[PDB]
Amino acid sequence: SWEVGCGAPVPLVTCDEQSPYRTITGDCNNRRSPALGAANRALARWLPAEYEDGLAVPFGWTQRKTRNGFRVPLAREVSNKIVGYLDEEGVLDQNRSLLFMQWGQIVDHDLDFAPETELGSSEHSKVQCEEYCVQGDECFPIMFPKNDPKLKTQGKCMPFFRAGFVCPTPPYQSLARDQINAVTSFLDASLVYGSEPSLASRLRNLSSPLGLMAVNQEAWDHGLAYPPFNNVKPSPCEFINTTAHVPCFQAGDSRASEQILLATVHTLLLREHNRLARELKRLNPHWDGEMLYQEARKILGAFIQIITFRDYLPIVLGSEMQKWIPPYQGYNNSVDPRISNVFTFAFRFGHMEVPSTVSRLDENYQPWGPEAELPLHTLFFNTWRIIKDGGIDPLVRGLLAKNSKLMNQNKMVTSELRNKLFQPTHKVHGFDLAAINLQRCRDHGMPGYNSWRGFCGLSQPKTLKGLQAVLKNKVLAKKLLDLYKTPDNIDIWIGGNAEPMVERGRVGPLLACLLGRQFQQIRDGDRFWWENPGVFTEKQRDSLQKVSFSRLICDNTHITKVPLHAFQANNYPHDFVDCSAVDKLDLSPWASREN
Ligand code: HEM
Ligand SMILES: *[C@@H]1O[C@H](CO)[C@@H](O[C@@H]2O[C@H](CO)[C@@H](O)[C@H](O)[C@H]2NC(C)=O)[C@H](O)[C@H]1NC(C)=O
Ligand SMILES: *[C@@H]1O[C@H](CO)[C@@H](O)[C@H](O)[C@H]1NC(C)=O
Ligand SMILES: *[C@@H]1O[C@H](CO)[C@@H](O)[C@H](O)[C@H]1NC(C)=O
Ligand SMILES: *[C@@H]1O[C@H](CO)[C@@H](O)[C@H](O)[C@H]1NC(C)=O
Ligand SMILES: [Ca+2]
Ligand SMILES: [Zn+2]
Repeated sequence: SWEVGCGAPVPLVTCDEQSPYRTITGDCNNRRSPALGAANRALARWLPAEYEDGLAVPFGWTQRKTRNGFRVPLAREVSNKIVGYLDEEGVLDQNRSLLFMQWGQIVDHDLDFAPETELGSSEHSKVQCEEYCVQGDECFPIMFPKNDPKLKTQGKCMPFFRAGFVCPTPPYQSLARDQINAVTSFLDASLVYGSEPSLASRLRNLSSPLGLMAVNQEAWDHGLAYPPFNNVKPSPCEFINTTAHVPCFQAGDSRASEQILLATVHTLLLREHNRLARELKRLNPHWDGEMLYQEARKILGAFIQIITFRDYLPIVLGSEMQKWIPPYQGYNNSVDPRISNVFTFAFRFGHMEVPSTVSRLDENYQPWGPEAELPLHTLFFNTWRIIKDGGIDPLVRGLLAKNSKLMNQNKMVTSELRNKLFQPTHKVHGFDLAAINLQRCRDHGMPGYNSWRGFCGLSQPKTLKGLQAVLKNKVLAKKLLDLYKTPDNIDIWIGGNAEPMVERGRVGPLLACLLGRQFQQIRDGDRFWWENPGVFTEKQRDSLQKVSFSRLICDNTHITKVPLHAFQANNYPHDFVDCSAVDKLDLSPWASREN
């Protein structure tokens, strides 16, 4: 097709080839092609990219250039008309805890990140795009439709910058533009440890030979650790509160502080690593720091894998689970473990699971203080509410006792995200995640809804009436066809999420196929999959079998009352048990005999 190995990634990689541990970058996982699944490479293309010029320009870039004979509608107009809603009453998922939404964001951050291009440290373009809304090069602003309230209060557009792409960072015109995945495709806790050697080391505590991750020295959570602050400026977490001056955290993944409950979950996983490394020291006093770090890292990675595949994916995929992710059959080196470009949009189904508020709960799981419940938007890049307002525990209780938002054809994305999103370097709580998602679909050259329907062996509606039948919704289908004149033009993010949910699941048939295929691949094609014979010992695997998010909480907070099944909707005190009833991770099988 085109250069089979296009230039400008890191070349200085040598594979140990016998190391019992994953690299940080993901390289060396697949022995026959060591770059597969490695960070900072092109996202995989399950289907050829679709750009208006066939190479790099997104559909919607040139006003006259149609898609299949029709103009593509403004991202912000699709957002207003279809995505938005007013009434938060009744939107909550009766049988999914708030943790269910949160774990999805965690897994997503482990698997993919396509960062915005750089090309201007001294950049004024950064200001030309934001101030003047003039589209050029990497600046691809989201223009407001006429009648948009933001036009009255926010100017002519929301700034938006095109995703980074492989080889040159300046645009290339021989083959199709490929966006970068900056994190490791393997489900491997890279959101905790980093995907770059440079970060992985800064995150570590190399002052003591105990294999610990560095912790905050400024602040403590009633004797429990926080992540270290990221001390680089300008910091958006300091920006959102001038007076508090609390910086964002520094985790293995840069997005850790985007919202308080993500920072919260990252805090729990950091604690788990240090806890694991302490127990591993007790059992093996002869183990050096590097061994301790690696062995703890490897345990945490298995923890993430098991929670994800045993607890999370079955309640996302429902009846489709078995169809796409059959019981494990061992490592298959013929499988491409790379995250596909389309998956990074498919996994965005989580955006419709996010509720409008976040609660802090006390020991009786009752409102913690007068302002117990807060609007989600005041919690973007908010670390001060953690450090200066009771720590992680009240937030973890809310994660357990409150519900995710239920996806709803008439109520897709809360205005907390739709109208009030805060983006770093940008000053207002006035962005639209839904518009961004749609603009990004186009930025990434996504094939349309029907191309993916075909990919998944599903019917391809061509008329209003066909789309009504597929979506089981007359009003939604009319709105979609009014804006997109053919279902062929419907951006995949909105198309996939518009479909009614499969039995015992939380996504439609199209998404279950795109997600199902991807997760099957990341598992089957991972040489370090926790259940691949030889990765762990059989005795170790028996111990790992009993990990639970309930136990993670017990072990790493001062919560003593937890539900057995943390992802379902649980109410206190009935669905909650004392931690003493909860299975523990038995680290005995990690005892390594020297004599
Ligand atoms: C704030 C945001 C969230 C919570 C309050 C949130 C939540 C999720 C969940 C629950 C997801 C999956 C179950 C999920 C997936 C992906 N997101 Fe999202 N998300 C918040 C905010 C953002 C923002 C901002 C972005 C970047 C948008 C852009 O295109 O510029 C974002 C992205 C993604 C994403 C793509 C990641 C990538 O590969 O680059 C998901 C797979 N989220 N989020
Ligand atoms: C910024 O953070 C500060 C510091 O926590 C918040 O100020 C606190 O707010 C209430 C008063 O309404 C008090 O209970 C705290 O003691 C205050 N501290 C101080 C130093 O004033 C403030 O509410 C935050 N501001 C914003 C805009 O989020
Ligand atoms: C490094 O580990 C030592 C020993 O456990 C501890 O005293 C110190 O606080 C740690 N430093 C960081 C930055 O985590
Ligand atoms: C391994 O994966 C390849 C390609 O994805 C597939 O054709 C083959 O069936 C797989 N092997 C097994 C044993 O499933
Ligand atoms: C709640 O969800 C779980 C799976 O998470 C399922 O087993 C159970 O039947 C559900 N309850 C109801 C009432 O649907
Ligand atoms: Ca990863
Ligand atoms: Zn305490």
